[PDB]
Amino acid sequence: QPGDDAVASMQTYSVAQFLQPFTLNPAKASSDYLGKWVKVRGVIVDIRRKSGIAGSYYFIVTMRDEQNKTDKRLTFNFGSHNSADVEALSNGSVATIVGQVHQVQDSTIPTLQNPKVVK
Repeated sequence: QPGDDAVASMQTYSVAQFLQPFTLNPAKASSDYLGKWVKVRGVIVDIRRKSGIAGSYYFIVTMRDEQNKTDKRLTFNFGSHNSADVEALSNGSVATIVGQVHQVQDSTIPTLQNPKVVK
């Protein structure tokens, strides 16, 4: 996972910007981004705790473009160990979250993994 100074050093994408390549070809985009970390800024529109498999639970955080420059939403999957970050977000509030691209299947939009709320 990237630490604070590595995070401050990354470019901030809008949701529209990060999703643009996936809109063109998600197979290609998923392959180009595989394993990479992105820092995406947007408005949180849903936060939800979910029942996991094998005793676990996790959270899905959904984000829309800050200026509605796309209607597509980006989701992030936070494990139970990062409930502090999830509990500090707010629906309707702008946030910036760093997350990792894992393989995108059965979908055209990635669900960012191992996320970290920046601000």
